[PDB]
Amino acid sequence: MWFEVLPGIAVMGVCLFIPGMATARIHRFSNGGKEKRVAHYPYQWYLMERDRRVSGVNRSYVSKGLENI
Amino acid sequence: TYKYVNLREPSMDMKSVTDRAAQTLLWTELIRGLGMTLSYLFREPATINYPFEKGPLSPRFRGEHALRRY
Amino acid sequence: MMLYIVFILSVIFVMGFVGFSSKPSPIYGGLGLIVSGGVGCGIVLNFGGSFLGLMVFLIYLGGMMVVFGYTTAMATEQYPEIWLSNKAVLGAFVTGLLMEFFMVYYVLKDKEVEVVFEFNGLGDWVIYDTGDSGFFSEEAMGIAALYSYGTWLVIVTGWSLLIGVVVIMEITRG
Amino acid sequence: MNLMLALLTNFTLATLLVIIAFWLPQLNVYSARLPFSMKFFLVAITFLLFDLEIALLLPLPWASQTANLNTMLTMALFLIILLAVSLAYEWTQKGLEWTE
Amino acid sequence: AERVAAFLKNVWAKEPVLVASFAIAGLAVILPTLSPYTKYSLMINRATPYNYPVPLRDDGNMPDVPSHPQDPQGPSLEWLKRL
Amino acid sequence: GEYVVAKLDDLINWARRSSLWPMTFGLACCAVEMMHMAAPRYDMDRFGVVFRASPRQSDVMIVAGTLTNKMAPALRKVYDQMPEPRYVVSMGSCANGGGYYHYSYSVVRGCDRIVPVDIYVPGCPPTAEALLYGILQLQKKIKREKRLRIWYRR
Amino acid sequence: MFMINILMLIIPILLAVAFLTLVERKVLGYMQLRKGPNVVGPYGLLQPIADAIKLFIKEPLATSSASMFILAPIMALGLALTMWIPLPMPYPLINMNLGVLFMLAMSSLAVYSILWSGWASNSKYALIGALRAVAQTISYEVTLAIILLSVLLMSGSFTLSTLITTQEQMWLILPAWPLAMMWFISTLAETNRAPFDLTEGESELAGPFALFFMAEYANIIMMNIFTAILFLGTSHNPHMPELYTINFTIKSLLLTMSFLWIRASYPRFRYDQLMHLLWKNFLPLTLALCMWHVSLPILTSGIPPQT
Ligand SMILES: CCCCCCCCCCCCCCCCCC(=O)OC[C@H](COP(=O)(O)OCCN)OC(=O)CCCCCCCCCCCCCCCCC
Ligand SMILES: CCCCCCCCCCCCO[C@@H]1O[C@H](CO)[C@@H](O[C@H]2O[C@H](CO)[C@@H](O)[C@H](O)[C@H]2O)[C@H](O)[C@H]1O
Ligand SMILES: CCCCCCCCCCCCO[C@@H]1O[C@H](CO)[C@@H](O[C@H]2O[C@H](CO)[C@@H](O)[C@H](O)[C@H]2O)[C@H](O)[C@H]1O
Ligand SMILES: N=C(N)NC(=N)NCCc1ccc(I)c(Cl)c1
Ligand code: SF4
Repeated sequence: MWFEVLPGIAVMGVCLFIPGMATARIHRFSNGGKEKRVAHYPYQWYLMERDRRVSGVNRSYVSKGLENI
Repeated sequence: TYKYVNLREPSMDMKSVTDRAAQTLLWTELIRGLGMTLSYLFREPATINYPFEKGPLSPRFRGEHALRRY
Repeated sequence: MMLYIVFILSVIFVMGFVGFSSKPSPIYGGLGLIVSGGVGCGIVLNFGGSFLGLMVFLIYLGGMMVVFGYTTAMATEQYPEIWLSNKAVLGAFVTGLLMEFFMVYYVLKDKEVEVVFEFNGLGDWVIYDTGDSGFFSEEAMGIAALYSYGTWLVIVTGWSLLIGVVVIMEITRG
Repeated sequence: MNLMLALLTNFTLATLLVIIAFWLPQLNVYSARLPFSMKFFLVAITFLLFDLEIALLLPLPWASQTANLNTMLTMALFLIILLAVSLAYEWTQKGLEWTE
Repeated sequence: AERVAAFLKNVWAKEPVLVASFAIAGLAVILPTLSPYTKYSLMINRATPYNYPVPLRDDGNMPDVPSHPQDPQGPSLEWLKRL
Repeated sequence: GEYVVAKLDDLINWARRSSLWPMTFGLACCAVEMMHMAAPRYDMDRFGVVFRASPRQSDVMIVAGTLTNKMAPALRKVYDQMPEPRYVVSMGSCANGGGYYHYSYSVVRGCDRIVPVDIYVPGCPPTAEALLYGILQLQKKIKREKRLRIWYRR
Repeated sequence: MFMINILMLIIPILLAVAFLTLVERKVLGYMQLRKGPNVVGPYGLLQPIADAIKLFIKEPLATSSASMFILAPIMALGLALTMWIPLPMPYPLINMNLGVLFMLAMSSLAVYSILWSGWASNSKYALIGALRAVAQTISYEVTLAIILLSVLLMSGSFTLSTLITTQEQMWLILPAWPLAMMWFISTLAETNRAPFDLTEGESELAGPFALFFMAEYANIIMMNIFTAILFLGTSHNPHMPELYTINFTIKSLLLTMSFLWIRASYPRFRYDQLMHLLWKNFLPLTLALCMWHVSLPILTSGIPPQT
């Protein structure tokens, strides 16, 4: 019956789910649990490089708030 | 007695012309073909599970020869 | 070091040019030009020419050079002669290759060199711009301006492409 | 660096797959003109010329951000119309026919 | 006119793809001049501040120039909010 | 040593018999029963036997019909272009040994005069089911191969 | 960390391609009132593995130029994997500001593998078949590029993840279904899929083979993923990105399955007829719709943001 086509479709679907799910979780792991910063324009790169200096550990994804004021 | 397979005149009124325009641009007859193959996807297949299942034969079947006894 | 990436790409650029300029079979000459085109895009990319770099890939490689190979397969060579089997090609290839290496050796040893003209050898990074914090791509703004400032450029360019079609149909009708 | 790594990985893997694909244990001990057709040449050339016009249109999404929209819209349409005229000329001169 | 309609019916029957192409291309050329909304496209693009708005040296004779961003003088985007 | 060679043989045998791609030489009426074997009732594809493969991608040649003298050179040429391992299935009386036309001046008296044959399927024509039995018999022949075991003992 | 990410994309792509061959055979089978693979593993789940092993231990059966004989499959497979690295699912492996142009640029290079393999065939007739395939591919590149540009005039940029934002409220297939139709057909013709499978058609009138097959089937999946993003945008929830990945995978699977559905439903085009479909039908409409989509945002004051 037609639903015997599903197991092959399920395997294919799991194979295509892995890339997107892996990229998202690797990004969170590498960026302190947040989304990876997008810098398409010089202004965003400038802020990211300023964040790196302000972080105190050379990590643009480590944020300092009013505790540093 | 005979019949014509393909001797018809398309209606040239605006409604009929626009119907053919819609078929040309919206691929209606092609979509109608997709419906047929879709309906076969959901039909039980005709395949049998050989060699666990066998095609039907009759007593008249002509197979391998043999010499018989009384 | 990665700080010399543009220079390293430029060196590869020259070797690819010596490749097809010594003129092996046009099949291989076309290959050498394709490798130089890709490397040429990389040089442009590292100067902030993202859109310009990708146009070399899209248009120069994916368009013009595809048509070159298509025409070569159809009207020039169908089977390539073994590369460098010809003496003049091998001599020209070796001659150019040695000239490039002698250039590259000295500029790296002295961080400068005078090959007819004076060239600094500290690395192309030294001339880069030190302030950039705009919210847009300057290359994109300049290219987009074709439709606001470059009315006259659009007219003559568009006209020439139409005449290109007309002319080529005339040439080939015979 | 990431894009360079990705490209190097993709093509390095492709090279390796070709390698083992050509060398596995086997277990055995024992420049003329290619019947040139002018029509296929003109398809390639026509593609080239249309590809160069596409190169000119690619900036359009950015151009729409201008304050000079009157000029920008007029030039955008002018370019596309000239592309249509090119197609119309080729069409009416039998350049899109595959007979003869 | 009647000859115009007969011509259009003929092409509609034989070349609907080309008829649609020309009709769409004609609308693209004509409709911007007839649309009441085309004027806002100019205004919205101009209202997007890409670079810094450099302040003016106050000479005491600029009653139309705001002193603070929240002062009333200067362009307003209230038309854009309601759009 | 023995265990690895045996298991590896089982693996390559299973892959080769589970993915048998036939080149069918549909010479005459036996080709019709071959089409019926591909048809829904028997569905040779469900065994991993694709419907029609290119000769250079093929693993088994099915000679389905009378092989004439005029055709014999062409059939041998296709067989020689097949990549190994390659097998031949002779289908029906004509290909098996000439059949009804055995005594004709224009007919090869069995395709095994031209190519080596792995399986002979009798019948004029064999039924689609008979041919399928033959294909499965070929699968079992492939399952018996011990190429690596013999290689190890050279 | 990044090398792990690359491999968590490369490996699943090849596995997805392997099992698409099974899905294709079984979907075609059931539309043909039969079953397709169901003996080699339960429901045929080991069939791709048997086929893969078989092809790689087959005799690898003279090339007119060894360098190009090997270059063509490396180019095909390397380029095919490269087309995946900017795809947002929802986050791309590489976030390119001009990702759409990159995909257009890389796809235009894929025709070299056709050209090079025709040169290396060492046969006059195989070179001619390659040139016919190239002419088809570049012909449909024209409409694909113009259709893509038309859509981006509603998105505002060449960034692929911006298409997600553009379709936050509504799929782009609603304002652009005429373009979606020609885009979808163009992808079929671009990948030499039925009814545009003229290379396999006209032709009949081991490891290296497998490699070209993997490249083509990777391109088929990728093109339908691109179609899903371009016209059937999935909503992204930044705190639950897996929700996006599930919905977007289902759409891509269904689009891929419709490629098989279409193969099962129609006869083949003649070569001259598929050329007329492009140059005399799609291209006129694409040009007219390109003018229309340039004008529409301006005349509705719906110009998207640059960023
Ligand atoms: C108010 C202002 C409005 C302004 C905008 C107005 C625009 C909208 C109105 C116009 C509608 C445009 C429709 C565009 C679709 C393209 C139409 C087309 O090109 O069809 C014609 C083409 C050739 O037709 P033919 O009969 O062979 O001959 C005609 C020429 N002699 O026929 C074909 O193309 C056939 C295609 C062959 C391929 C067959 C396989 C595909 C079948 C399944 C398709 C499923 C639909 C795809 C959906 C994709 C989803 C992502
Ligand atoms: C073979 C050559 C073919 C060349 C084809 C050229 C076709 C050009 C057709 C449209 C050109 C003008 O198109 C449109 O017209 C209206 C006229 O009110 C202009 O005016 C509109 O926008 C401007 C903004 O600049 C507003 O100030 C104005 O209030 C508004 O009405 C638009 O700015 C212009 O975008
Ligand atoms: C995807 C990973 C798969 C891993 C599987 C690893 C298994 C390694 C053992 C492979 C054994 C292959 O077995 C062997 O394959 C080659 C393929 O040409 C066949 O062919 C070979 O032998 C024949 C003669 O017998 C020669 O004429 C031929 O030129 C040669 O190619 C052999 O007939 C077959 O016996
Ligand atoms: N066209 C089909 N869907 N069937 C089919 N016989 N495909 C080709 C089989 C194949 C090729 C390469 C690999 I890797 C794998 Cl696993 C399977
Ligand atoms: S064996 Fe019988 S059925 Fe087969 S080709 Fe010969 S005559 Fe025809």
